[PDB]
Amino acid sequence: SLLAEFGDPITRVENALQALREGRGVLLLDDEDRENEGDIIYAVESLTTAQMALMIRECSGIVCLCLTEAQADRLALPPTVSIEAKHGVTTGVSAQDRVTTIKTAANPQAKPEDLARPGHVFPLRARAGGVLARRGHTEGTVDLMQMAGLQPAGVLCELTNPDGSMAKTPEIIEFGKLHNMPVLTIEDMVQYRIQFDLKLA
Amino acid sequence: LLAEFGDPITRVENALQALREGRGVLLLDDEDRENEGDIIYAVESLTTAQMALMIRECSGIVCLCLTEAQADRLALPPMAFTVSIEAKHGVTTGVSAQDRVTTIKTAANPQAKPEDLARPGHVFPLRARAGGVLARRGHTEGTVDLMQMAGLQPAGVLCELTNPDGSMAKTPEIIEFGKLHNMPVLTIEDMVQYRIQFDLKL
Repeated sequence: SLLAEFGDPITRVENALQALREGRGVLLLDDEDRENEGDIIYAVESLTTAQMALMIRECSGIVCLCLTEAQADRLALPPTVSIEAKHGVTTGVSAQDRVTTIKTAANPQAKPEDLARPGHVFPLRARAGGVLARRGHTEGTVDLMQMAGLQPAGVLCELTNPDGSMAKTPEIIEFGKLHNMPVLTIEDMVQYRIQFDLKLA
Repeated sequence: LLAEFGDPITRVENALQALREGRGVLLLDDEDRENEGDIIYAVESLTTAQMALMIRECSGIVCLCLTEAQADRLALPPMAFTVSIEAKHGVTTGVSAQDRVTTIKTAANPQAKPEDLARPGHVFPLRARAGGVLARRGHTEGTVDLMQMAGLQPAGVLCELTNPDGSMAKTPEIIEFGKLHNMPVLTIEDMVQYRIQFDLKL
């Protein structure tokens, strides 16, 4: 298979988790199909301006903040939503300001009044159960953070070739090599969680 | 260094002519050095390559600026939440430069119907106030006004220019970008003064 050289599914997940623990990004696909498009995922815990700058210049720019249901509830988000930190920003759209918004929104101590709407960051609620309930990249992002033992919030954005076409699996693989970002799939994550999160007795 | 693009009337005329030629322009509020600027393209001549440049160089949150009439034709919410749209047909995942252009052309089509568009999506439509920059000095109004003043389909796309390091391009960097890309730079104040002088009944 197209990703087989990079480890079996569980190894790909393990490698992705270790990259996140080290503060590095990963690349997420639905599965190994050649025509899949993919996302850069960063942990919010270790998110830097330079990472956000990379994400914006390499991706769609429509940067999504993936949150638990509990964290979105803490923000009084509705059950397109967009947000901006009330404080600590200027015009909201710079890489630094988006990181500020993201850190503010993902803070477990956050209150709704910490944010203004609308803004340049797009929050998304992960389903309870994660990829075992819904195979979305929103669930994938939050599950990865939880599986890595990190703050359960991550940012995602769609990798875009410079000519404006979306990066497909082959291009995502090459981007992963260039930027040393492990590539994994939602299918890999499901296989991992079925193996390690389920009761066996 | 804004005067390197001419006097304020020349700045408007050069911007209109660039748009007539299918080229982009850069828009600021006024001459203040701390202003942040946007790339503007006419929808009438919008290409995949121009949208690709926007996504590469700008915030990526590409806005489609429409007349009230066109936004009503699409049954967009009247002027808390963000409105976003996607072409119903002729796209795949919606987010590629080509797909966004398809969405934009679909939405700005003078014969459009509401069901031509799905919601949500990856293009962000904005209603320009009636009267344009003479009613509201927003970049949304600036965009639609420029198209109308240039005699074009009254729809344009807008996106905030970034610097390579993720910071936003302010006036000095906007000027340099304009030089490099042969894109006229102008301000909303230029446009207001121009329309006062030329767009009023005597």
